[PDB]
Amino acid sequence: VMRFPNKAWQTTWKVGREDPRRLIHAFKVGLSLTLASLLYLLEPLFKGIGQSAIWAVMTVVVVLEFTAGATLCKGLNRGLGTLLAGLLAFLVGYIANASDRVSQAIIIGAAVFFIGALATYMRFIPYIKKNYDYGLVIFLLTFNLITVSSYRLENVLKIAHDRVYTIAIGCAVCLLMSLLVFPNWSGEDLHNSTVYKLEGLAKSIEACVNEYFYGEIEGSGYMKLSEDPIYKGYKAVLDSKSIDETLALHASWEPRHSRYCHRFPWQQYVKVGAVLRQFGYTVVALHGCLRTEIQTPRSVRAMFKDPCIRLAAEVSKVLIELSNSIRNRRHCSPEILSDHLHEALQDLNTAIKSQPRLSLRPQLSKIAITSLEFSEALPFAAFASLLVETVAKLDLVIEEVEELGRLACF
Amino acid sequence: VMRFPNKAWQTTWKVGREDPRRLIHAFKVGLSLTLASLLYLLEPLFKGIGQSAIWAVMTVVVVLEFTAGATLCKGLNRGLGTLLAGLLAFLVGYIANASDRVSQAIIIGAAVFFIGALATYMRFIPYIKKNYDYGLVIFLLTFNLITVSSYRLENVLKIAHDRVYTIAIGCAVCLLMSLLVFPNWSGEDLHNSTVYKLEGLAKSIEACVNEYFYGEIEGSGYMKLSEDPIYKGYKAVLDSKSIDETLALHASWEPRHSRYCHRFPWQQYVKVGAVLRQFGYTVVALHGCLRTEIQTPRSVRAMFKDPCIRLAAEVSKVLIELSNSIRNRRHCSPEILSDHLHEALQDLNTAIKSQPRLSLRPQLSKIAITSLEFSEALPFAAFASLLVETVAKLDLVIEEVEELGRLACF
Repeated sequence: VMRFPNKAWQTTWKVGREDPRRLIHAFKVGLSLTLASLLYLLEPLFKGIGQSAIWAVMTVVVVLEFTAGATLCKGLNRGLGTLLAGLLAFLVGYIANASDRVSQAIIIGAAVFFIGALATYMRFIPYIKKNYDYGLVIFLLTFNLITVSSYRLENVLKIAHDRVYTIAIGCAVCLLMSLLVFPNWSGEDLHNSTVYKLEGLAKSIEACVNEYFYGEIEGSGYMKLSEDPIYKGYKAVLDSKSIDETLALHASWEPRHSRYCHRFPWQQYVKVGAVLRQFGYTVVALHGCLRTEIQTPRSVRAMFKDPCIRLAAEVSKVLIELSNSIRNRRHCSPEILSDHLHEALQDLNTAIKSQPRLSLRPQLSKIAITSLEFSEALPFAAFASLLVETVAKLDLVIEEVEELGRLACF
Repeated sequence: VMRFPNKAWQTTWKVGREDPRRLIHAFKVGLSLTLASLLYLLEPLFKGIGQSAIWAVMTVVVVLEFTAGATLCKGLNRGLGTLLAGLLAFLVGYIANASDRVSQAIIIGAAVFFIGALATYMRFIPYIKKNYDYGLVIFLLTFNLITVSSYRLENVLKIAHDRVYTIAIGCAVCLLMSLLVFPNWSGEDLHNSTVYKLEGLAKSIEACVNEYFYGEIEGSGYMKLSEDPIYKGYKAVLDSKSIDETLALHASWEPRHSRYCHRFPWQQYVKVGAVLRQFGYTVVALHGCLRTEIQTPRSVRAMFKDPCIRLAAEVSKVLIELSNSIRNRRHCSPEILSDHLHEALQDLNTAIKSQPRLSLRPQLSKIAITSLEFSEALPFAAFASLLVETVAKLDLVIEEVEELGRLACF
């Protein structure tokens, strides 16, 4: 326990060093909250609206999002959600307070119940559970907080359309401190997520072909994929579907057209993200192939250290020449795929041709498998087939990235 | 657009048919919200606390969670979060209102700012972004809503420790309508997530070995993995890490010991979930192997339709005999791994022995690969190696599930 809190300093700097913007965004949100709350003192003038200041702070806490685009997409989304909920609440309240006491009680109760049922239900729907989840958490909260105002009085509507002015001051501070201070344009954050994916995926292929051929120690059963920086690299391409999707959305939903880009192509980046997702499924197949129970003997696995190491180096070289292409906004070399790549594949083909033979509770199945003369190099043949499928996927990725370029300025 | 809303009826029943409990939980949350809000009318007696009723409703909306365990884990978590935030706010308020006007303004502003900075920052930390995210969203909201009370008056503390009684009525309704009405004990929801994983994974292996050998049509490049029910099966084992982790937590955090289970083993289920995650990485390697660009010829792929189909059938049979074992609470047959499995592997080995040879913009790399005489059956060799690694992983899964049984009553 002594080292738990201080050890946080190591978790905290990862957030710090991995990305410095998060610090700037935190200081943003802070200065925004404080500037909005400072309605505390300014009430004596400026129309005496300082009493409702809290709402400005809450608005900054709900609308302001890290990516200046996101703080506008969800901004408008939470806004209509709350406006729709408020309209429904005002409706149920006007229909309420209309019949006698027990009548209004039954109507309010049935409305709140029906609504909450529907609300949690929709919460279960996985279309609006991870995204637009705020669409029903806010919906329900606003609706109940307005149904409670129904009972009190109707001058509450007056005071609400008054305090809308300060909720607007809060929204304006959010908009400003998100777009015109040190914005994090989500578009151009999906213009760098791609280069990160490509760089990390090249790193992952190189590191995979290394930890297999110059094996740390051949035996598998050491730990979870998470600890090794290889998973650090290809888990992104594993799960970035939603990330890239929401990024492309927010970006398309961002105002800046100073790109001097004929047509804002923030969908082609999702195309490239999908191609990379497929390439990453392949790389994950690789990393699995290096942690199998039935494993090829190191010795028999040595005669190939020559060809596939070079082949993986060429795969990573082409992937990195693509990563430089999205980052520096230039189309790839026509001959990106090298004569060196084809030479490496020729060499690997030859290698395949040369020598073409190709208390404790113990594991019963492994014994069965290895007792059978299933080719000892069969796992390696699987590895090599996966590596060659990687080489093939390279062309698909190249075509998609070049279409991307042609789509953007590039 | 005409068919968009009605087509929701198809999205809605999936939630309905996939699991009926969600309906019962929705009606729970609804009856709870309404019963709490019904403080509206009961104020004339019962100590006249009906004015703050809203807070009971909000408490039911925040604490009540689908899994009776979760509504207690996050319940206590959100509670100390809000208590800590309230303590910090009362501190900054007492230190506030202590110096003169501009002094209190500067202190309140610096406190709110510093706090929001820290809060959004911590929000970025991915330890408390997906889980305990409510730990900082609530933290910040409560802290600001208490800093706004600081300015008003100190009798607010009186009224707050009064309205704590009705927030307690709300919490009690949540606790009751979550534990003693139709509870969804999260533990025993991680006792069925396992059987679902195993059943679906057997289905996935069978369906994979089928869509390759009796290929729909061999060519790949049809669509995203998501549409085919195979991804429906193995994406769970892909991403269930966090799901199983939080489930085991909540379960360990559940009160019922009527299990008559010597020791509540809600970690061994996570062990089994990890073994299944590895098995599922292998199955994902398979499904990749059936959607490769470089693909084995169907003809050359026919001579093996005999052995691996039987081998995959035996893999799925053993996986399903395990799924029945966790579901019916009995240890597996000592000889779960069949003589039929070993016979299938012998046959596949023989098969490997027999015939041991083993405007449009066109894709340049594929041409290079297939022009080279890389073995046409090399992709199939990779497929077979993956299938045999599956057979091997079977023993690991068997050992983990049997340890599980021995851990629980079983």
